[PDB]
Amino acid sequence: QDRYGEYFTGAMGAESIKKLIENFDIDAEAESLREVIRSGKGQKKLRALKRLKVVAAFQQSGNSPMGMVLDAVPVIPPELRPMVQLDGGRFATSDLNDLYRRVINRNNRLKRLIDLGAPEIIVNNEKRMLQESVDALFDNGRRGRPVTGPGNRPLKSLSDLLKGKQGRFRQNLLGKRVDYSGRSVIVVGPQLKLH
Amino acid sequence: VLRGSRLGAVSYETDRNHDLAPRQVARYRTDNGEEFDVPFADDAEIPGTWLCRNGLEGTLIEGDVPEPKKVKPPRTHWDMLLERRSVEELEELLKERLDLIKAK
Amino acid sequence: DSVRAYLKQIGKVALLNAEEEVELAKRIEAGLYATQKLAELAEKGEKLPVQQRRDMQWICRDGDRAKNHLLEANLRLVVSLAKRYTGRGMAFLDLIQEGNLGLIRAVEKFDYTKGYKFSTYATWWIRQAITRAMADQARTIRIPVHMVEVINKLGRIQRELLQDLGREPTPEELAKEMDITPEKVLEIQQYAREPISLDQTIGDEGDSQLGDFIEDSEAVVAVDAVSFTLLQDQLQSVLETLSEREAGVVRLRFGLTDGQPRTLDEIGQVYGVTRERIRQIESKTMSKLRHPSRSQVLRDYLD
Amino acid sequence: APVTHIWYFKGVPSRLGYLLDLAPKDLEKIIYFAAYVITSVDDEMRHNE
Amino acid sequence: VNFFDELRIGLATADDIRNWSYGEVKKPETINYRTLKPEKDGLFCE
DNA sequence: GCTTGACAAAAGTGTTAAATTGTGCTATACT
DNA sequence: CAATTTAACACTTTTGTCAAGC
Repeated sequence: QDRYGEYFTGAMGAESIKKLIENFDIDAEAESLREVIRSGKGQKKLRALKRLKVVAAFQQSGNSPMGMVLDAVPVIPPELRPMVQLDGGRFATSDLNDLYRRVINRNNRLKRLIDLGAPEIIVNNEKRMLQESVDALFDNGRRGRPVTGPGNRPLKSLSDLLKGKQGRFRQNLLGKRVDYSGRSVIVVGPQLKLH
Repeated sequence: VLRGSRLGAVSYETDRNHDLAPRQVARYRTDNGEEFDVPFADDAEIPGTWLCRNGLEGTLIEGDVPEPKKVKPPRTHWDMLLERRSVEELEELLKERLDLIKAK
Repeated sequence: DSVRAYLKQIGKVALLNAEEEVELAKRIEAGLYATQKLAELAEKGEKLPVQQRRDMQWICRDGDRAKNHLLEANLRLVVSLAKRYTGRGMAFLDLIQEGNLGLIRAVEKFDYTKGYKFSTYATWWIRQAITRAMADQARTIRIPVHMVEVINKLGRIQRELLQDLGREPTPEELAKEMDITPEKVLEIQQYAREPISLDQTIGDEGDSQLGDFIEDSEAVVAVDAVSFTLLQDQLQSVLETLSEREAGVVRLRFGLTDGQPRTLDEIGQVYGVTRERIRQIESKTMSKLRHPSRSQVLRDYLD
Repeated sequence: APVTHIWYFKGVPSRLGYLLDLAPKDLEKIIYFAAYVITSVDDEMRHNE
Repeated sequence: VNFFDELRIGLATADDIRNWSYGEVKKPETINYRTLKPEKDGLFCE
């Protein structure tokens, strides 16, 4: 950088990825992979074919690939992650409104830390923390050992509400409890007609 | 087995648009150029600045200059250095440091 | 744990000796003065010579770089303090990161004329920064700092008194040491209780979580929801049994027509009669309705 | 600061890497601030001198 | 309603996320300890 | 069927005494 | 410690009320 900084640009972190994909041309990669497949006698054919599926998937439908980097994240409505006071005044709260809290904290500190111009050794660690917090918010455990918070149990992420046995894609198809219904033991009625 | 409640309560009233509260809409513009609308009651007293959806404290379009909303200035690193060093001492510090770089 | 990357990265800068700290602080101060000189002198022109301009800009850059280096070499101090306060509710690496923000303040205020080491001063700032951070961010339901301090004082006193007595004290025993009423400490204990996790499993198996079986007190009860409407009709039928002359006063008095109750005077805005006469009309209608001929029609809706 | 959506980093396959052509365990160092990467080289500008 | 013809799922850009929202969460607090009210700019802001 | 005089209880209006909340700073040395 | 919010209180204005009698 000191010797030659005017003729090259480098970066690190997700900002580098965003800058890399900003001016990335989708058509060139698709054509290169297609040509490699056409020259199939090379063993690279398999890897090129594997890549071409995703590359064409992004090449089609018009939608840009920059959606993989987030400049903003949504917040689920409160009542889907409610805070409820049980009988006796004890409060119960979902895990989500804690995960979001972390993302709100580390973000704000970053927005503070940048303002005073702290050294890169601190700002980059803050950025790493922010990205890790977001990753834990979306899919806790995809990084490695998941966050636990209180007790020694993992906190449920957003994905965990759609992934496991409990969720709106597994538990929803198992039916619902209904009103205007009852249950009772049976005895034999021999005098009854079939209907 | 155990029961609880949300932070609020429900209301059973029924009426619909047949009752109209007189309202008018104010217009705001933010720093980045986005524009927004806010319906207020005809009691008005509309504020000069409003926190819009995007999070920028936008300003009203009707007035040429909004409420000044003046605030005290921030405290910075020099301003706190000046609370412990006199300008006379800083002059001597500058002279002392200029002596070394001048040596070469 | 993946905090090891930070420990490695901060490990590439060596510690300062006693004589380097003063040099760095003095360089920072000189660079700040140089920057302020270049900023101020522009307000009235006063061109400086090119050599002096370049030398002063170099002084500015050297001061900034010395400040950065002083922060870099002292980042190692913050972790040794953060490791003490870990486990109280906030993350270890968050503790380190926000103690660093007290470290910058310590560098800002530290001076060499006092003849003391940088650590001696920076430790106080780091510790208070970590304390404030934990106080603000350690709980899902935020507790202001003074409340956190009084809660900590209660916990400290209760621990010793339990160690002595061998059992959990009654509120008055803690009050005798807090110099506040027993109900006050009982309220502080209520403020101290943390919320439980709504997603915790219930039933000794992974069948369901606690939230799946909370009965909502403020539910939309069907029988009431319809019942009210019936009353809102039945009452009308009774009011419609009167003459419009009588009915309007009641409909305006209690706000049935538009939902806003009206004072005796305001009803005269359309009726014209004085407030006392409106009261008399209200009394007449009020006595007519309460007569059994119309009471029985809707009496049992009160429950 | 921008943050990558984890679904496409740790996709198995990593759709992000397959798109922008970097292998897994390399984007991992890129994403989490463990290795620098050059985003632009001015070939014409450097060739000029 | 109920005239649905198809349901499609696709990538969401920052613009769509910013369009869905009614405002951003600027502070981490949720509810006040004393009055048990949602806080001014917290995760439970009204 | 209703106005007017006159009165007391209830409730707005503002001051301010008290309670609560936010914030900077503690200089042996400690990495 | 300063700043902010809550409440405790005195006064003013309004709301509700009784009787004369028109």
